[PDB]
Order: sequence, then C-alpha cells, then structure tokens
Amino acid sequence: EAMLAKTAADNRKSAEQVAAAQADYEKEMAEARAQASALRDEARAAGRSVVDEKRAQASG
Amino acid sequence: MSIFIGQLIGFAVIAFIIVKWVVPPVRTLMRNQQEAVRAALAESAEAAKK
Repeated sequence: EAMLAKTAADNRKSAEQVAAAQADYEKEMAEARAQASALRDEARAAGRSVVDEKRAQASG
Repeated sequence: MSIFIGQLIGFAVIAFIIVKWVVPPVRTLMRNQQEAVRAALAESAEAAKK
C-alpha cells in the first residue's frame, strides 16, 4: 500500500514539478529581459540628461 | 477391500473434475494477482525513474 501511495504521489510530484520548472525558467527569463530593458531605458535617460545639460550650457 | 476400490475410483473422478474445471480458473486468478503486483512494482520503478 505504501509503495502504491508513493508511486502515485511521486508521479503527481513529477507532473507538477515539470510545470513548476518551466514556470520558474520563464519567470527568470522575463526578469532578466526586464532588467535588460531597464538598463537600456536608464542609458537613454542618462543620455537625455547629458544632452539637456549640454543644451543648458550652450544656451548660457 | 471392494469399498477401497470404490473410493479409489471416486477419488480419481474427483481429481479429474478438479484438474479439469477448478484448477484452470484458480490458476488464472493466481496469475492475474501475480501480474497485478508485478505491474504495480514496475510502475513504482518507473515513477522513481521519472
């Protein structure tokens, strides 16, 4: 009986764990891509600040 | 001694009836139980492997 119950719970555990692993992989992919996008946006924002202070200096 | 012969023929008939009609079904039931438990063990092994 214990072996049968094991087999059942083990199959259930594997079935949910494959999906959990896929979900975790997708989550980390999304997090890394979000970090990359944030890096790009921050670089663009810093460049915009640079050109804005350049405009201020040139105007003065 | 005649009654001994009578019972011996009767027991031969009983054994024939058994081996003809009762042994096959009970043997099949035993085989089915054995195969069920064997399949359960194989499934457990496959579950561990999975």
